[PDB]
Amino acid sequence: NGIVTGIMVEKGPKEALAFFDSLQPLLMEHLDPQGFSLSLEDLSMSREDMGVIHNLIVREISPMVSRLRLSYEDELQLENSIQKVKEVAANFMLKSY
Amino acid sequence: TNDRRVILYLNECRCGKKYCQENSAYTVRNKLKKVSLKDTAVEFLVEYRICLHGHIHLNKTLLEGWNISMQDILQRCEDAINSLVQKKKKKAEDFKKMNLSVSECCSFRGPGSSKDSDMPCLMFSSYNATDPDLERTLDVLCNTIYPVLLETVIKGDPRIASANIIWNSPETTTWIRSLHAS
Amino acid sequence: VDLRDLGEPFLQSFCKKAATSFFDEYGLVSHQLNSYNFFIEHGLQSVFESSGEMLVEPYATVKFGEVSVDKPTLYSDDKELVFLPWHARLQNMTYSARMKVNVDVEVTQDIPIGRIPVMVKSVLCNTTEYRKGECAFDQGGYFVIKGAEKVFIAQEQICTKRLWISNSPWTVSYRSETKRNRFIVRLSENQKRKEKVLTVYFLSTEIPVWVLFFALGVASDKEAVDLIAFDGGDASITNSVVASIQEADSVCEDFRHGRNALAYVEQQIKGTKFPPGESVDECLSLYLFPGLKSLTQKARFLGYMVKCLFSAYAGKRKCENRDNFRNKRIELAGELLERELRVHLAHARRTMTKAMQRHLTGDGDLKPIEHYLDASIITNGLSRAFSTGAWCHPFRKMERVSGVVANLGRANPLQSLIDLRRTRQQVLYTGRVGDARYPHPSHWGRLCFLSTPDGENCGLVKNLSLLGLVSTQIMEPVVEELFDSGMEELMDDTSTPLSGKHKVLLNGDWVGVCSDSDYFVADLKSRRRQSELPRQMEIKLDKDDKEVRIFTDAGRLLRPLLVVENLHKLKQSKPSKYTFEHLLDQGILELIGIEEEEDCTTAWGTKQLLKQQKSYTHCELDLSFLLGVSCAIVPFANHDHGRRVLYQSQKHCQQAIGFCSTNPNIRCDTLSQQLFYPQRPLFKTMASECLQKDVLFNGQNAIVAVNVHLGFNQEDSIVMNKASLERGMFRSEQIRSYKADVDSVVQFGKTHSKIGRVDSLDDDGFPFVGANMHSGDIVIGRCTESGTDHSVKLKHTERGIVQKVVLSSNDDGKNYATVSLRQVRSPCLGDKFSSMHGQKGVLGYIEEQENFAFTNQGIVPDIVINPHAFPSRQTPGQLLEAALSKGIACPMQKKKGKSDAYSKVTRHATPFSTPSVDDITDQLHRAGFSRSGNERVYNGRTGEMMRSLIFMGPNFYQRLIHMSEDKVKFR
Amino acid sequence: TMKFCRECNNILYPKEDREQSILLYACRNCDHQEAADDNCVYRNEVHHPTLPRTKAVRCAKCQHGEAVFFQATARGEEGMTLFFVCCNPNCGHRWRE
DNA sequence: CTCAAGTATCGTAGCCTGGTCATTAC
DNA sequence: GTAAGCTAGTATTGACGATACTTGAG
RNA sequence: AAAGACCAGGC
Ligand SMILES: [Zn+2]
Ligand SMILES: [Zn+2]
Ligand SMILES: [Zn+2]
Repeated sequence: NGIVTGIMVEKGPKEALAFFDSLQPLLMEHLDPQGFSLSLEDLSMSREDMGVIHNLIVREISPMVSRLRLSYEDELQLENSIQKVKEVAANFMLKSY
Repeated sequence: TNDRRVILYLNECRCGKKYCQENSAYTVRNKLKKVSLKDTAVEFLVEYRICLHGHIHLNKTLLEGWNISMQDILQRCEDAINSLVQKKKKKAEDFKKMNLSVSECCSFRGPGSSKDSDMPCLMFSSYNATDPDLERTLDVLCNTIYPVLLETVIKGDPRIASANIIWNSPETTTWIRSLHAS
Repeated sequence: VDLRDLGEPFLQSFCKKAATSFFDEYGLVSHQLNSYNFFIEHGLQSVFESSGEMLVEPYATVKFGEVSVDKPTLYSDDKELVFLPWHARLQNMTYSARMKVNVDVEVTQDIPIGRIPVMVKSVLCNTTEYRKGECAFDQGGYFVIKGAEKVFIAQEQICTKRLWISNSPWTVSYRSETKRNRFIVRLSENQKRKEKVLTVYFLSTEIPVWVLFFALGVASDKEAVDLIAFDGGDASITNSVVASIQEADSVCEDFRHGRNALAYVEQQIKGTKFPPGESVDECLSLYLFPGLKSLTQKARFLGYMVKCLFSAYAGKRKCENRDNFRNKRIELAGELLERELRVHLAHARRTMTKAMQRHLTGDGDLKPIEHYLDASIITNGLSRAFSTGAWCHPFRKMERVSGVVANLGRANPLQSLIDLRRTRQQVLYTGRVGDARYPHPSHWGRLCFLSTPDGENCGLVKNLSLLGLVSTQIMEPVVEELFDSGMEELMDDTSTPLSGKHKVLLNGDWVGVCSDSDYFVADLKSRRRQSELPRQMEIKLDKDDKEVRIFTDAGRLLRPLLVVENLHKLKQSKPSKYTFEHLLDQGILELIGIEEEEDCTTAWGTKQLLKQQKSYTHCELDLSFLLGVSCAIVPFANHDHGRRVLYQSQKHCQQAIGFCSTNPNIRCDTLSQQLFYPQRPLFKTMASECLQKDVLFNGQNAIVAVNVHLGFNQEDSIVMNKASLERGMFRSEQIRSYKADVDSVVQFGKTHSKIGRVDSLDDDGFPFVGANMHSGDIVIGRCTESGTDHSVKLKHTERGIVQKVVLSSNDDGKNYATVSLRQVRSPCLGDKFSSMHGQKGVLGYIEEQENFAFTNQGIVPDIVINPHAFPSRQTPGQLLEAALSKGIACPMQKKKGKSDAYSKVTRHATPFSTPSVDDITDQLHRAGFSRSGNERVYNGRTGEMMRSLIFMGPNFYQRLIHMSEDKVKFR
Repeated sequence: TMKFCRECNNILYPKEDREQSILLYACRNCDHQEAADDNCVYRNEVHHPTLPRTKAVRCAKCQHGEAVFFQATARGEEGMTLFFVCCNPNCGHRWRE
């Protein structure tokens, strides 16, 4: 985006559009003799990481949720803690290329 | 609901000692928060010994857990009832020579759920109702006086509906402040 | 007896055989046909006799006798011709039967009274007995009204065989049939600071309840508070009863003395608007609690009602919510047709009396009874209500509801199947409802919680589950066979107390007590499992309310379940494929309603849950039978997000192009589409194995790769194969019909000129069969005589070859013509497609075969989709179906080299009992493929080995009815 | 609790006479009086977690660093003090400071 | 002798484009 | 002439804003 | 003609 705004701050009457019109088919023709796909291996978390996810749930999330949900709306600590466990899950799942 | 809400902030560092800002927070919370006589009443027992004498019974434990005594409750009932017989003077002439009394222990103990000793009691009576019948006296003491004596507030201010404490700190950095500090 | 020695695979085989017997015995439309059959056999006579006799006085009395209906016939000549529904479709006629009643008038013959529409495949249909006129794909259950096919949507009402406790003034209410039967007890302040007192709203007259207690015959206040049975304590209850006593004494002066309270309710009833034509004693024997005998029992029932209100007051009882389906009944064709027929029967009688009353004043001069009764009132009213959709309101008089009668769709057989299995909660302003739009846990096993519309009718229209049944009314008396299990009488003294005994209630009416309740219920249930009690009888034991409720009325939702303690009786039997009746008659299966199921521990379908721990009383047949018919057939349907399953099972399967019919020569629909070669899927769910139907699936098995294709499949586009399309994949036929009518002036003719374009027309005004009609031609020539004609022209995009021309006529003198045009389409570059997991898209590029990327055997894809569609839509089941299907169409390479190489093949993917991914990947590994599901491919344009491995496999794809050449418009 | 008339079986109202302290009972349907067994004429029943928790106060017993605090006082000590209690359910111990 | 108020009602509450039907005779 | 037999006669899913009335008391 | 009523696709 910085390169395109450089071209459209100093280059012409249509030069940013000409940049896109030359760039996009080049990128399609680059990717076409390689392919890109996704398999079942990309979607299968391991047994260890799934055990850590279930252990973090049955350790932290479920005894708290039987306390702070009985209180009223101002306790969104639930969302922060489950977001921490979701951060752990995302760090696990971004190992697949 | 949002039109009645107010956010109150606090000062900083009593004598530079640790754990002293939350103490000011509950100091003002304990000054503000409303708890009433019906929050402590359990039973209403009319007695015969002029003739009919009401016994508002209490709970001993929640008086101590909120630091209330009984002379406090006598004062906070008497000022409010004299204001309500002074403010808006019509159909409120039942408090002409009505009587109040207080005791830590009464042990009258009507038929069911006894506490046997130091069940705190706010006795009340009437003297203007010189009635030839008991059945209209029971009507006035159980359908006019006992309603207005339950909604009397004893600790806190009568106008504040709620005053709760929020830690804020929502990593929004003073969501309704603009330039105070870091 | 242990069930472990029976084994798990034996129990799975029995579950499949039992569900197959269910579908053989009942089908999928039994709930429509049973209701219509009950209305014809019983409910018609009940209407015509419950209407009552009448006498016109300016005397002449009339009485209705028995009612007969005969089969639908045609009187075209004076011959009686058999009338079939396809005749009614092609002649634009209504398919109906004649009703006769025999009247008796005195101041006696048989009079025809109307025509009632006939449901196809019912007891009046002439197709009940490869007949001429039938399709093989068809079941009954629809109506042919003015040539068009219509269906009933089932209507949900509240159950009025129980008490309803509100909380807005703290009400408790009794309802019944008659509007003069409503009885309300309210707990409120009719006014300082009054104590809450009890009031009765009977016959639009507020009465204190203590006055009604002493009017019904009670003698003392102590036995009146014995009749209420306070259960002690609760000073609010004592305060309310002494306030109601000393308020009763403040209205009548000594009501307790003889007939003072009864005289009070005389003068309180009689002073109302429109007082009833009765004294109070006959008013009490008529309009107070019908079904009870003595006034003693009515005092006892009033005490029970007040006890229920006081128990709800103290928080020991819950208020009724109308989203729990144990408080609801379902109305189908009999319940709606009875209500509609009562209105027009009253309208017939009303214009009969004011027509007779002139000629009766006018001497006898009385005619035969066929003159004074017009038969077209009933006939026109029923057909108008069918052809407009406006039924009658359930309880408002003179009003009309609108969501009752729908059109039958025939795009594929699955759309017709799911249009016949719907249920509706009608609401006032759509857009402000409570939890009506949501699944409730009392839907389990009886309504599908996954499939529903998404427009305004989201959640308000439901679909029946697969094994779901609607009960019907039991006509035999059942109350006298309750005494044989340990039930005793309700005595008449109002002085004896009944503590410890449980009350029994038959359809809401208190009929007795029972001392031991955990023997009464278990003996009634044992006598039901041996076929001497009716099979649709619901028994509910209620420990907290101390009550036994029994239901035998119509409109309850039932489902079958295994009975565990009778389950050992299979071993000793023979495993020949069963009837459902034989399994019911041995107590292995039971039909169970919503309220009885609250007393049931049901194992979750899985026999491994049942046989690893025996703390259960029942077990499911399969968990996937919790879903409707279009949702139970979806592979891995519990692996996708719920909006996607909703898209597949409510929208996309009704729009797929597949099978249409097996007799298209007599079907003049507006549009009919059909594939050239329809296929079935490779996988096998439990519902598809049990129903044994192929027309549930409409599409092809396409080989799908997940790959980028030069940027041509972005934003949910797909790329297809040119050579696969030329060999006939997704090739479609389409037939459109163009209709016109004349009176029997304008007529059919050649129009004598070329004002439009007339080339293919004959003298009659219709083309020849096999003509090639073009846009701008004249398809039907309606030559108005001596010119100025009104012909029908094809529009700017309407083409085709003439398939047939049909000429029909009516019975009232009207001619019809229909011309059908045939088109053949292969997919073009904006046609719409979708998988079975809610991934819809448009075709964006057609690629040549030799440009596609290929595998080491030469397999090229048929469809290429983009890999950006999977991390964002949450439909992982599409990858698991394709990996399963590839494993079951491949040859097993026989690394073992044994005989049974194809014995252990996994092919089910049933919802809620799917195979695990280790089984799917082991199946792919035994076939010689990588476990991850991808494989090396060579580039088609250059020949180089591509660096990325590509996911490939067969998916069942569907071609939807939204085509690109029909969306082109220009103003 | 109410009591009924002995000979008519109806509700008895208190009709304590003028000249004598008897606290009688009477019937509004018959003529029958009786001195009361009990001297209570009206017994009535009435009545027919929103307190702040800390973030970062460690426990000397456990590893939990959340211990819910409140200002209370004792029966001989005038004036209030802050009391802690550790939030884990197996802990349940209260202490000043 | 009028504000407020405690009801007493009114009336709109998703909206827009498509295609379709079926429209009381008295 | 249809008013929607008379039809109930309050006796069953909506729920808020928005405007309009019968009190006490300075 | 005009409105009702239905269905579909979007927002
Ligand atoms: Zn006392
Ligand atoms: Zn008496
Ligand atoms: Zn900690």
